[PDB]
Amino acid sequence: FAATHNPWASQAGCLSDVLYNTRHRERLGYNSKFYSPCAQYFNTEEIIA
Amino acid sequence: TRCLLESVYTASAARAALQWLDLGPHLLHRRLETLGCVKTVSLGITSL
Amino acid sequence: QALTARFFVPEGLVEFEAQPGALLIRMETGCDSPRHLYISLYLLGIRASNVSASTRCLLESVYTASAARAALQWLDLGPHLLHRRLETLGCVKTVLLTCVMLMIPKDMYLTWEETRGRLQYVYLIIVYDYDGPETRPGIYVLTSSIAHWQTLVDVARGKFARERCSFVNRRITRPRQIPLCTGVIQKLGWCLADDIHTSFLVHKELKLSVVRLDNFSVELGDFREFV
Amino acid sequence: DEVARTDEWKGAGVSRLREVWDVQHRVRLRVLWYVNSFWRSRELSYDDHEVELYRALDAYRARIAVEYVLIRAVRDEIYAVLRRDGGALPQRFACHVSRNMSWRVVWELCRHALALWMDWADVRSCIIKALTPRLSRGAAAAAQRARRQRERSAPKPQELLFGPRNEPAEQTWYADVVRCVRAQVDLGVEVRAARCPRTGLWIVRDRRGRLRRWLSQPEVCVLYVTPDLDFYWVLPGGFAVSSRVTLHGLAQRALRDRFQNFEAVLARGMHVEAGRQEPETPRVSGRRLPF
Amino acid sequence: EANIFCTFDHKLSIADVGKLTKLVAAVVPIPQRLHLIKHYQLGLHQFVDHTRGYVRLRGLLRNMTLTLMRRVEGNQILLHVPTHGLLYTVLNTGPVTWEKGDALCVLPPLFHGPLARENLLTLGQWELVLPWIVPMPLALEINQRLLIMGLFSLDRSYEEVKAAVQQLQTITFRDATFTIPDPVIDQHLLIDMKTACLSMSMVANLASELTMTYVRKLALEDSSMLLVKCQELLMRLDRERSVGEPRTPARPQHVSPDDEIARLSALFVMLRQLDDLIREQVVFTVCDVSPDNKSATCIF
Amino acid sequence: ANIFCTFDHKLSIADVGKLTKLVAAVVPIPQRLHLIKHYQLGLHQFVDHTRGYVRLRGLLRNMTLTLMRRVEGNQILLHVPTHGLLYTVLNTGPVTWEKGDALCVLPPLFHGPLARENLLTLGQWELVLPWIVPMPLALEINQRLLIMGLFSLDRSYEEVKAAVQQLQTITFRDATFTIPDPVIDQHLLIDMKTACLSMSMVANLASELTMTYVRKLALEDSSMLLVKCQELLMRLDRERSVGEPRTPARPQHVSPDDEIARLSALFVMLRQLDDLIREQVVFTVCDVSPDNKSATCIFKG
Amino acid sequence: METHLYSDLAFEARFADDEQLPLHLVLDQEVLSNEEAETLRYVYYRNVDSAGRSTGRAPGGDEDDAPASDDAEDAVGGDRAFDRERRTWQRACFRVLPRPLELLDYLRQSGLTVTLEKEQRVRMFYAVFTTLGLRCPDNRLSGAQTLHLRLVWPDGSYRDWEFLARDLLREEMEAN
Repeated sequence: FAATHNPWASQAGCLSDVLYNTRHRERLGYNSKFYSPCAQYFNTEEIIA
Repeated sequence: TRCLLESVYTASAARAALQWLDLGPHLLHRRLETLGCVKTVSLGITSL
Repeated sequence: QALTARFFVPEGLVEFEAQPGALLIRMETGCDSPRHLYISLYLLGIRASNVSASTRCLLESVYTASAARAALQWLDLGPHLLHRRLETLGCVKTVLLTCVMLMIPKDMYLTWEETRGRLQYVYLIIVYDYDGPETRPGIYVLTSSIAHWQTLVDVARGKFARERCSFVNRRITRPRQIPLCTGVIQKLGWCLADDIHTSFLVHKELKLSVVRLDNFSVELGDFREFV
Repeated sequence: DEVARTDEWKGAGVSRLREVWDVQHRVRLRVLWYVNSFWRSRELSYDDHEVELYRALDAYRARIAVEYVLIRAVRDEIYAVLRRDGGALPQRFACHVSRNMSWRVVWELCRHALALWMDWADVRSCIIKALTPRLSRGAAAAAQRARRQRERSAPKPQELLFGPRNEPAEQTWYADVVRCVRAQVDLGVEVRAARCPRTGLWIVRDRRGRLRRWLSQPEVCVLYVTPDLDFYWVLPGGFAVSSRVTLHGLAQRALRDRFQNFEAVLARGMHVEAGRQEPETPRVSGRRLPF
Repeated sequence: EANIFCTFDHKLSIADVGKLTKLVAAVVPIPQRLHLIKHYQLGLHQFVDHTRGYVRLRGLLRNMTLTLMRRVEGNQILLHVPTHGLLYTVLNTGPVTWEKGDALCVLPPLFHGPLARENLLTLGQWELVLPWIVPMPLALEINQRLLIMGLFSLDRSYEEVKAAVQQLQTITFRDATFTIPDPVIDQHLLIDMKTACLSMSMVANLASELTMTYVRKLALEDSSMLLVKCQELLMRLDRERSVGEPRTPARPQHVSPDDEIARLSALFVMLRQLDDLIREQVVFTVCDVSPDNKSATCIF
Repeated sequence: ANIFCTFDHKLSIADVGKLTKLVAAVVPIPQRLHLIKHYQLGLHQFVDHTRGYVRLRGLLRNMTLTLMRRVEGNQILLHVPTHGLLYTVLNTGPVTWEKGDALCVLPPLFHGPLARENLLTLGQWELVLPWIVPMPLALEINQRLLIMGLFSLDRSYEEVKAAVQQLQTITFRDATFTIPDPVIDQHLLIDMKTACLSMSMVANLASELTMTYVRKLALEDSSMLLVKCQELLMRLDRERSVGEPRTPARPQHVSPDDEIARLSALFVMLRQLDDLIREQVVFTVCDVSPDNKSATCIFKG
Repeated sequence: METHLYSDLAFEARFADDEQLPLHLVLDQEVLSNEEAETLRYVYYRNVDSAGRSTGRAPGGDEDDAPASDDAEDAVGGDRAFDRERRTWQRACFRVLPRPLELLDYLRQSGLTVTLEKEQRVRMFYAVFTTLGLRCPDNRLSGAQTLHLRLVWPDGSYRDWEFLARDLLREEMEAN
């Protein structure tokens, strides 16, 4: 119940949500062939779907 | 009709092909090459 | 299907009342020993201001009785207090009489349409004028094709603007006199468009211009007041 | 029983009724003087000193004079820019020419035309209808929108691949048409404007869509003004005096209250929702019943 | 008289009769109360008009007659008007939940937001639009909200009323969001505002002098949360009225029980006159609700 | 359409005999089930110390009422009434009836009386029955208890004590009652408090909003009625501000979020009064039994 | 006629606020067209001092006296000049009688006591009734004030007439 154990990761538009959310990653421009193990936790626009 | 059929072709490959069309110095006729008309689809994860 | 109501009526009100098309209304009298009297609506006609003075003279010359006298006294006590006293019971079937739970005078009957609607509800409307000495209660009986109550109140305001400004004139001129409402809408049932016949009536060797309503289905309505 | 105010106001009536006039003697309307107004009981004082009425006349003179001195500013702007280039104006408008034709007479017609336009200016002219939509709030908002829009950097391929897409087709100009052979000028011309694909010159058209053909007529002359308040003055042959309209010599509040586009309040007949299709106007009838 | 026969100029295919056969015990409006009726005046399609007024549709619908849809058999409809009093069953398609205990009203339908625009009947150009059956608190809520929209928005430019009605048109009622499509002002809406202003003027006039200062007394006595909100509202209205200090009240002189009875009875009359603008009379009183919230049994 | 209502508790045959005298009377039930426990029967589930009368009227407004028909060895055969059909209702109300009266149903005021419902009770359950009162007495007693609620704040003086002493004593045809005061232990009950504060604040917002709104509509087409409305409000202002300080400076400009909140607040505070404003009629009588012990009444609603 | 009573009552109501005396006006075919009169939405008015340019702006001058600098972004003072101009105008009450009449005879059809020094029979084709209010700042009023008048139609166009207040009060105010 203590919210947001990382302020730099849990927030929408944080450092992680621009480094590991794929919608931010392709807008930054990233190589899609490389695997990101964090990406499954950060495609939250797909998680809500 | 342009804004119509652009709205259906929103894909990462389609816009890449659109950039490759107008990127180079060549005109289209020195670049393009027909294959004919298509008869059957495969509709897979890649299409055949 | 009919709901029966048997009545012990004295002989001081049997004038103009042997016909079936009669409506008895239980009004709370000023005297407490009967506590109420079953007045006729034709006695509400003679008190009213909208009617003709010829029919008023007819109603005087047909109701020289102490019962109608005292009933006129007990309705003449409260200025515009009639809706806090008057309470209907339904139409007479046959006269000591029976009543269900239709004739009408020509002058108090009115319409705001061309009476070509097939189904037509009937309503009673009192209005309280204040540009007279104290209060002119105008009685009205209205057949109309409208069915929803509130738009009937809006078209009544559209037709009774004189009564509304007279009401607010009474409010702004006499502060110690507090009036309740301009009047009361209350439905009684509905008829078809065909049974309304403007005809004649002869009762107690006396002449009358009547409007008869044959297929009158009766439904009691509440005294829904309106300004 | 207190008499309500409407009764003795009705029985009070009117003392007198007279007509008045406007300043320019164009409008006559009648005033009504009820004896039962509280203005009668307010016993208020009155004085009219001469320097106060003189200040009123000078303020009214400036309030009239704003658009006329704007027209004069436009005229000596034309004079300064024809003195600036030396008098050799280029072409901005797409229409062919003929070499074997004396241009001295169409130059003289241009001089006579700008003269006749100076004689026949109006508070309702081309530039006034041009700058009236500039006074709106949406004009400032769209000015900010265009200033961020045209001054936007070249896009990276990332938004070309994944970003949403981008979208200023034709202009809505106003014009004065001065016809010298009939000595008739024109004040309000609505005209659509566009650019040719082959050349950068302008093409003018009717607001329906018809091509405007007065540029071929040699005796006529035209003045174009743009929604961003640029300025063209075209004699036949498509050659155009080109400048901007100067208004820094005019005060802000005088131009702002003398004429201004008006934003409407909600009344009977319009939607509470903005931009919905409007139904029929109320239109009280002298032909039907009032009902 | 009771059973009302309608027809169709066009043939129905199997799809049309299939989507008609799931419309049994749905209430449709009929304007005429006649026997041999026709399908173009059936429903609200002849009366629906965008950019014309929701309040016009509301007034004509509350003036329209209502009937129940039962037993199509191919180019026949068999509308049956419900008698007054007897228990009937209803089947609503309006995306609003119901309750076994409340009452109902009938309103012109709003757009829910998915924007389906297919009420499972269309004959050429002609379509069927069904009036929404709405539980009583949502009905009086949308009535009072369109009344505030009509009462507030006069003599205002578009931006301030737009900022008002972007949050005023939305209503969240039992996990469902609704918006009013056509709030456009009407002459009929003007006569509603007329009755509204006359009624609130009359309750301003003949109210007692102690009730005009009662909330000041309860403010000086007790502090509660709704009382704190009431003091906030009343003192903000006072400082919008007068920057002076509102004085404390003393022993009221004119105490008279018959006076309070008379003036508050006339006050109750005038509050009835004001409330009957928005308080619509009921049309259905629920005996039972189906668990899928599609059908119900209502006593009227 | 009959309801069965059983008792979990032991009942004597003498309890049946003191039960069967209430043979045809109204009971409230909260919602219609085919079989219902007796703990939902009657207003005993709602009545307590700190709710008050207006809660009972509001929850009685939507409580479905049911005539009693028969008593069995353990269960009670209830019969729900229908619209327009006649029935037989016994006058357990404290006021006699006459022919042609209009009857409403209101909660009783003698909670825990000397009769104790003629001693019909149970372990932590007393069966309480609502009064069936004629409509004019119902509306005037509602007004009487409301103006009792207004003077309940200012009970310091003694002439207000004499006025409320007049207010307790009611008058009717061979009927007199001492109406119980809603203020108890020098404080009002919460329902009367919110009802009266909402009524007074509706009067306040009306008196301070009607001028700007009659102006807002009077910029349109005008009539005599809005003129006399404005004149009436001028009479109120000229009899109202005779001691208040001059120049209060009411502005014609006011931000929209104020007045939309004002209008919605006025509407919700009048909206919470219509349980006591409207008196929804439920019965009228077509014939009264002698000694007014019962009456053949026709159901409304 | 009906706006005159209400506007008299309302300017008596608001006289503590703005100190505007009411001014009942009638207009005819000599000012506006019948097509302009049959659909005239509303009328605006603004009292302008001989030295003060409004009553909605600040009295001792205003910051809008600095000239417009031919700027693209904020055209003329931005939107602050615009809603200041929306504040500087005021709406008046308003009625239209489209069928022709004669105000002597027509005001005799209404219950008023038409008491004029001489019956100049004036005829008009359509009578539009309004009432403005001109602002004496204190109780004292100056004659060199002027009063403007907008007439606004549903298309959005407007017609602008103004006149200085002494011409309304040449023989009326010197009579007192």
